Amino acid sequence: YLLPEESAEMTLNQVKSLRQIEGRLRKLFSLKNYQEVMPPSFEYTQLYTALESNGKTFNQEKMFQFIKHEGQSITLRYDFTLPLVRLYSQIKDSTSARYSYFGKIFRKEKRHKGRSTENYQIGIELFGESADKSELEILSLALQVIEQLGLNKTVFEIGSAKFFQRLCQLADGSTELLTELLLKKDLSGLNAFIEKNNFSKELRGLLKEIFITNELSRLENLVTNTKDDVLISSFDQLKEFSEKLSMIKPIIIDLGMVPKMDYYTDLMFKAYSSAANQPILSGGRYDQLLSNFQEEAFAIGFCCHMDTILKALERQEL
Amino acid sequence: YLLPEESAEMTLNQVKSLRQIEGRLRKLFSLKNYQEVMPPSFEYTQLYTALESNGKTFNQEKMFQFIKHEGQSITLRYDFTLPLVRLYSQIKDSTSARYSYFGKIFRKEKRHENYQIGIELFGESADKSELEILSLALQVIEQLGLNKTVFEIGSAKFFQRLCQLADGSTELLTELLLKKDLSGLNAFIEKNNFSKELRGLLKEIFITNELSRLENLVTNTKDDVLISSFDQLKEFSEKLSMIKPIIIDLGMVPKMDYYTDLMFKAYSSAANQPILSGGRYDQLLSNFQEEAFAIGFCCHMDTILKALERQEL
Amino acid sequence: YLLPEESAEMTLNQVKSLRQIEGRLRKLFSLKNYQEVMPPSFEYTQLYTALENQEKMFQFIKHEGQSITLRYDFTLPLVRLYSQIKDSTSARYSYFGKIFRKEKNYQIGIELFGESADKSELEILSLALQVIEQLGLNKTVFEIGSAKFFQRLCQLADGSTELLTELLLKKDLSGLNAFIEKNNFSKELRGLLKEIFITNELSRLENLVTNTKDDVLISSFDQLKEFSEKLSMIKPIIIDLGMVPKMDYYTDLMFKAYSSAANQPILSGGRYDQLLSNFQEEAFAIGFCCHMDTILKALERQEL
Amino acid sequence: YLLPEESAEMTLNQVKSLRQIEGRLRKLFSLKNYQEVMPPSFEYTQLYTALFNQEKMFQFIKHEGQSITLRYDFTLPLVRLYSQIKDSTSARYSYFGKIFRKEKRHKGRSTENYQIGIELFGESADKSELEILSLALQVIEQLGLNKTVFEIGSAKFFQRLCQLADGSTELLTELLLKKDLSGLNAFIEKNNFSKELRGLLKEIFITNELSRLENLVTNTKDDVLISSFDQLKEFSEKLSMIKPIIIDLGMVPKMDYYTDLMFKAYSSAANQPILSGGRYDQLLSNFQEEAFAIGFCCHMDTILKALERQEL
Amino acid sequence: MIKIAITKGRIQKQVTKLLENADYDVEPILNQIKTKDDLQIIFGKPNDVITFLEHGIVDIGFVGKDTLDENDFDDYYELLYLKIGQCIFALASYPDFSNKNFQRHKRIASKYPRVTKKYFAQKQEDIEIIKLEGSVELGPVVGLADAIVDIVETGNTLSANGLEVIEKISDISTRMIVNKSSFKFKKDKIIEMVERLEDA
Amino acid sequence: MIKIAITKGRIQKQVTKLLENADYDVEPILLGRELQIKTKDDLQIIFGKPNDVITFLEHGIVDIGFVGKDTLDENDFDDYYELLYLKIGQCIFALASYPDFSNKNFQRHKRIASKYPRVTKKYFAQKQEDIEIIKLEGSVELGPVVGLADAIVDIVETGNTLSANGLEVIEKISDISTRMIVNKSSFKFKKDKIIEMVERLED
Amino acid sequence: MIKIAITKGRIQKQVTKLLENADYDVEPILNLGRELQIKTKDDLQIIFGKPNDVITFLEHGIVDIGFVGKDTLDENDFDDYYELLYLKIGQCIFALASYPDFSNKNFQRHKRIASKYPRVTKKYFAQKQEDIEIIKLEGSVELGPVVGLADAIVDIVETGNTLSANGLEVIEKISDISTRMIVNKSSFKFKKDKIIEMVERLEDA
Ligand SMILES: O=P(O)(O)OC[C@H]1O[C@H](OP(=O)(O)OP(=O)(O)O)[C@H](O)[C@@H]1O
Ligand SMILES: O=P(O)(O)OC[C@H]1O[C@H](OP(=O)(O)OP(=O)(O)O)[C@H](O)[C@@H]1O
Ligand SMILES: O=P(O)(O)OC[C@H]1O[C@H](OP(=O)(O)OP(=O)(O)O)[C@H](O)[C@@H]1O
Repeated sequence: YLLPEESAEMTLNQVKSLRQIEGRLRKLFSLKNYQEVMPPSFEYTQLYTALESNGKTFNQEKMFQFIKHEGQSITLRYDFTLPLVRLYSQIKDSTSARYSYFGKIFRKEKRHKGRSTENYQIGIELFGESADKSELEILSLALQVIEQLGLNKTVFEIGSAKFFQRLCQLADGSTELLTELLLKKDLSGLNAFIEKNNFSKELRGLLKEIFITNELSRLENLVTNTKDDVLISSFDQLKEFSEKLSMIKPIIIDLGMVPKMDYYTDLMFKAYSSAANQPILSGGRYDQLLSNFQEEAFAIGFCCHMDTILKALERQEL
Repeated sequence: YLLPEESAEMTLNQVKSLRQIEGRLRKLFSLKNYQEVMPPSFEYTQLYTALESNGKTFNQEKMFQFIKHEGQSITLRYDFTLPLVRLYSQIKDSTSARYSYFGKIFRKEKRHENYQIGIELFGESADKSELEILSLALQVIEQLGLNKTVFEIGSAKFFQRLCQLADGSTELLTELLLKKDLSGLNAFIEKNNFSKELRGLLKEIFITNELSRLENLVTNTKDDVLISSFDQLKEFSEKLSMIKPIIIDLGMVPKMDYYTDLMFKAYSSAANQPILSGGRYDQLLSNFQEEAFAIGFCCHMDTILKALERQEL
Repeated sequence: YLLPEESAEMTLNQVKSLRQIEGRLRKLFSLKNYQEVMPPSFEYTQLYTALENQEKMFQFIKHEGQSITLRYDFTLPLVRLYSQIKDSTSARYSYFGKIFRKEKNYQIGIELFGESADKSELEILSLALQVIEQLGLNKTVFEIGSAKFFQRLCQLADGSTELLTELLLKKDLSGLNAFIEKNNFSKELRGLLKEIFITNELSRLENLVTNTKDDVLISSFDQLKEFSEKLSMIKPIIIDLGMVPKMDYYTDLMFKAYSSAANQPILSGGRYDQLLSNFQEEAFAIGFCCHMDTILKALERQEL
Repeated sequence: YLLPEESAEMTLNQVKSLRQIEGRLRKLFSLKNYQEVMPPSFEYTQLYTALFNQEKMFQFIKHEGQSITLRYDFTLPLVRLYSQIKDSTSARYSYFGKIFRKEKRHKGRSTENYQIGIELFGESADKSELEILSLALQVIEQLGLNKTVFEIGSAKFFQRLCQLADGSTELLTELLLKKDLSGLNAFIEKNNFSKELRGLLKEIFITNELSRLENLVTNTKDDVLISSFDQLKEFSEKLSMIKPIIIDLGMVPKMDYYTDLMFKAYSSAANQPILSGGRYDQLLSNFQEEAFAIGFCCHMDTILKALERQEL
Repeated sequence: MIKIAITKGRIQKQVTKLLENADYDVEPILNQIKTKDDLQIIFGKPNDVITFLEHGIVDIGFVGKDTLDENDFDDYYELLYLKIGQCIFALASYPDFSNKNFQRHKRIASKYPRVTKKYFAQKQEDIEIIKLEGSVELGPVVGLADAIVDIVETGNTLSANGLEVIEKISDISTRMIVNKSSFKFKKDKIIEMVERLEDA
Repeated sequence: MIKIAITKGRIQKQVTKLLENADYDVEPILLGRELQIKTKDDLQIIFGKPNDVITFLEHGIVDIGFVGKDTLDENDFDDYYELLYLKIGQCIFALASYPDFSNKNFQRHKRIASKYPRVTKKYFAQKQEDIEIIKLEGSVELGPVVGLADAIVDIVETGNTLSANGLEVIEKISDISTRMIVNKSSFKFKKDKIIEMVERLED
Repeated sequence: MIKIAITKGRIQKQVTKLLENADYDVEPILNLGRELQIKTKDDLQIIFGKPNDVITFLEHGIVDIGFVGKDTLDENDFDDYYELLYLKIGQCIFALASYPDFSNKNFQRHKRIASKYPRVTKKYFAQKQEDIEIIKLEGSVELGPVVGLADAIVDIVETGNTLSANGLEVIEKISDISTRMIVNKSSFKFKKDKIIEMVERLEDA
């Protein structure tokens, strides 16, 4: 008759369609040599809480947990990356690993709203492979997946945490603030911000702009004018990606991008659908994570938010 | 690092393998017109403990549950058939439904996830249904890729009737059959004033499936119900022989208390547990909608995969 | 830091005050021959089933893999403890502790098993009234009711107990009228229903009941009337025919006492033979319980 | 039917007898001006783990979805309750209840541990230690146990001892706990320990004769050790009139946060201590500021057990 | 004395009115008061009147069934019930509603999620409830939801939008709720007022 | 072939004995230090302690296994078939203690010692009485002799061990005897041989 | 007087022996069999039993001093005692035995080890960082790897004659084993004298 509220219900069609895409992506992933892995459904909460990012993504209040026999605190799959990162540590051969996953994560969201609790994701991880090769391989794949999804109007955005980080330090080290500013594109708070400080013309001109434009030429200049090696350097890496992947799909460069996670190493990227409010795909490189376990290696990957993608597929037909 | 005793860990190869069979089965199912449905991950405890069993008190000890914001008891998917039986009650047009599912349930084990693949069939014609499911079940097995397997079928009507005839001691006989407790049976028979026939049968169903041997023993009882129930199974043994020799287990104990009549399970020699268990259970549909024909099986992927490994060696 | 929504903190004075009452009550009980028992803190979830929700009880799993629960109730463990006696004699138990439940609990009670029918009821009614006088509350009322009367009331109400119960609980006067409408009930039965909802005046009720030309109801009111008379000297008793049995297993007598300073009852009890039957045979089970929390909350809200 | 291993069952008499002792003790505490406090039944597990093992404590999840635990300890909540009072005065608390912790089955171990104890926060250093030791001794006289001993030790002495022993506390600790005489010898063997330090180590393990220890201590010529010992010696002489005190230099502080004074009282009819206490200022500075915290605890389960094994 | 709380809305009038038709010193001079009949009255929003009664800030409280049904509070008595007005909870939507048979669960927008839930429960149909505090008609208009559950009095609000009642949920009307403990002791006065307020 | 495991104890004798009378190839040298052997009837046999015999059968190490009811009731394992049951040993589970047991009315909880905790517990359950179970791996008679426990739950065959200590049976718990348990899977596929041997051993 | 418990096995011999060289009324040989409790001229009410039973007895204070092997003291969860003396006699040791090709083989599934001491096996595989499956065996743990039941085992290796005879070799020494003298804490608190006296004497020999 009636099921709980914290349970999403997919319609046959939704299932048929979700199961289609999987087929396409599955064939694609297997072709690029990614091995699928199924993470345990329960994890020791100690594993999830050891994290705090640049926002709101790892609090014990979003996760469903309870007590086991010996009496410890276990939690329902809250994230896919970690377990795959762990798996990679348990390896005794220093070789690259190509993992992929097709499941859902369980996190709590307020009541009486279109917010879903059951989040079905599809994503891949890449551990150990070469530095540049890595970044390129993932960005490519990410674009390929988007082509198989079947959404009409989509955008692929990339960015640099270093550029972000650097930017921050140039802004009087006010990262706690600049971040809030960038997240809300709070234009009136940024102006106020700039007023209280004695920022150079260039830096000020740059801040003001990165919040509202991705036109390469325009940004290119603003950057080189800061005469800052770091900022110009990071920006050129993005430009390079823009150029190398331009033939596949027009890339967009968002310098005002705020690192979803506080551990992102440098490259970060997300793609949006004109028919969805949330991103259909997000990913980037996060070597840092590999550190919590095994040594320093190149870790990067993305994740597809199927719920949103399917939602976009419907709001799309209408 | 370190994981729980609650969580299971499949190796790349196992997943590769699992995902392979799904492919084959998905193809099969879609070919037979079975739509896949994805049941919610959370359910109201009131739905499980309630429908699962009867007359007694079902167990909330095997299921992971907790409380919600409003203050209710929710449970992680404990079962697949129910939510699909529900999904069928919510339908208006009185037509047949062919559902399938590919996921896992969550139960606690007391000393050591449970990934299942199954299909349900609601509404279709009685005769046609039983035959349809048994074919399909047989067809699935051939895609699994296991070398030595057996397909067993039984009848709850036979079992139920068997119990009444036996001084209605179903509580006990069930326990005997379950442990194949031969000496216990002997003692059971001794205390009672049963017939030669009834006795001769009891002793046999416990240890053999030879069609001929049983056929007689049954007809000798001159019981319309037992001979009836048996023939229906004999019929299935004949119609499905060409596909794969079917085995009849008159000493089969209905897994669920709500099984209507036909019930079956398939085993692998490299598997202790059954790789495929199903049967007809109209009763369930009753919990919501009216009386209709509900029948379906379930493949226990875990066991099947375990069988595939312990097999290669 | 902060504390769980489940953890209640008493102030030194609350404790001093709680411990005082116990003291007075311990002396009272021991004088009436009630022996105190300390029921285990853990119990098998399977036992808390006799009361007919696991969502109100704290529970977890043991080493072997079972469902244990924090003391959710006091009566059962004591009833159990009485079963474990093959000596067919009366027992007078008392308990001073707390139970663990969830909603949005220190209790002090007594149980009486095996004693004579009529003597039991009277003894407990007395004791409940003597305890109240040791509490220290200024304005309180002692109400008594009859499940039989309630039950008989329902069957006469076209047996739609599920509804009237909901009506009496909310004193939903308009709903009752409507209810009387749809089912043309006899003038008497109707007349009674409208009243029991809003009055305990013995003279007023007495008549309405004897008019119902019903042996059961009149019989039940009489048992309460009697009580009213025999205990009147101790404390004016109040008869509430509109009382809804708190527990589905109450035999007949049931009672609760309230303070003007506390929304909830400070004392609730009654006879529930039914419970005894879960273990042993049929015997007379009856005993009340004081809700200390409420009693102390009332003591405070009282002084101001 | 029956009952679960997780629960202990006291007999009427056991209840009568426990409640009796509480009475005497209640009168005693109220006379010394000790106010009783009843700590919450549930605590945020974060409070317990933060100073143990979550594997000994019963826990579960609350509505909002956090980890709450059944009272596992009495001292903490009371310490907390003292932090909530900004009045920089002395506080005398007492508690009569039980804590819940898990144990192994079929060994006869209990889950529900009834305790009665007192805490003292804020009072003078020198005065506190004396008052507590006094009360502890008085309490024991009300229990009604025939043969008992009252042992006191110093954590600084222990700690000093450890540093003097090549600072290998991890090991010496284990040695003293098991009184591993042969393990001690071997320990002495491996590192070039000095005659004095050696003769001490060997001795503290198996004796409490004041005179004997006195010398051994002064011979080490260590200010800390002789200092610690004297403090103890003093208590020995001051409370000697009440009850012959016993000094255990081979005493291993039960809790890692013990400041210095620590003690335990045993019964000849009980394998576990009937009373154990000590000063632990460290706890207080985990909320408020540095103050003098000291208080004991009476293990009723053990005490009663002793009272029975005593009559036979 | 007797403490009363009334909802500031249209109900305040019904009450002040009824109190008049039965004699009590009506005082519409406000912009907490006392009357000559010992009635310290207080005013506020329904959910607030209830909140006052819950915390015993008052003994009697006059609110609408519509709120009482939505509000999770249950610890009170519903003695009197002045059947004034004609509001009714209903399920509104576009005419082509019942004829359309989509392939999934429907979404309803409502100011009363609990009622909306409770109703769709007896009807066997899990749904997505979207809450709206203002004008719920927009739900289906803007495309937010398929249907709505709101209070329909004259129906002048739905028609004007192209919506129609699909089914009557329940009858709505102003009620007289009373705090339990207040009724236990002040049972006389509370009853006296009930009997008087009833003669009208 | 058929893999069988037998308990090294007295039961080893009953089985090797029964097999004999069954016309089966006994190799009695089985007074022969190897752990694994073979017979002419395709019977790879193994030996060990009951709880182990059971462990071997549980993991599919062997198809048939001969162990005692006393162990089968205690061991928490359940997943097997108890086909045959050679009623030989006159062992029985019982509650032994000093004569003055039932007459004493203690206010405490009667603690019983036993080598079978689960059977002691299970038995005291149906009898309505929570108790303290003290486990003793051997000579459980001491329990009451040293004062460790008030009574005990052990197996009584002749009763020569209890009387020699002043102990007497208080109540018979259940009959004990050597049983033939079979691994379920082994029975769905080797169902023939398993039965064949079952019918023979039945004589 | 002093109540002592000794393990019936070989250990019994070791003790009876050491007691002799310490000059005691060692008389367990004469009332050897059906008798479980015996008194001496030195006020020693001695009792015999299996190790785990000796410890049980000591735990409940049925006896003040107990002689058991380290192998059991590590496995048995009990911990509330004093390991005063330590007669270094038996050269037994905990080891991880298995077939030679063990360390050379790469396993896919988890290594299942058979053992009579699951807690030691567990404890040992913890410090080595490796979650494993422990199969309990009360009898001859050598069979585990033989029949196919387990890959390796955790047992006590004295001479190594049992392993070699089956084609098994030690993979790693876990810890040294030896008969110890455990004492009940409380008993040591009040009867500290005698207990020490005996400890000093048993050490002399
Ligand atoms: O009498 P009817 O024509 O059927 O109108 C009834 C509706 O009008 C009122 O809301 P309103 O539109 O005033 O919005 P509000 O609740 O935000 O004040 C009322 O709450 C109903 O929703
Ligand atoms: O002949 P019965 O009267 O049945 O006695 C046989 C006893 O011997 C065995 O125990 P154990 O190996 O511990 O030897 P024990 O006789 O010294 O107890 C067995 O468990 C019985 O307890
Ligand atoms: O290294 P070794 O000197 O050869 O001695 C060690 C062996 O002795 C023990 O056997 P147990 O007493 O359990 O007898 P069993 O081997 O016959 O089971 C132990 O289980 C080893 O198998």
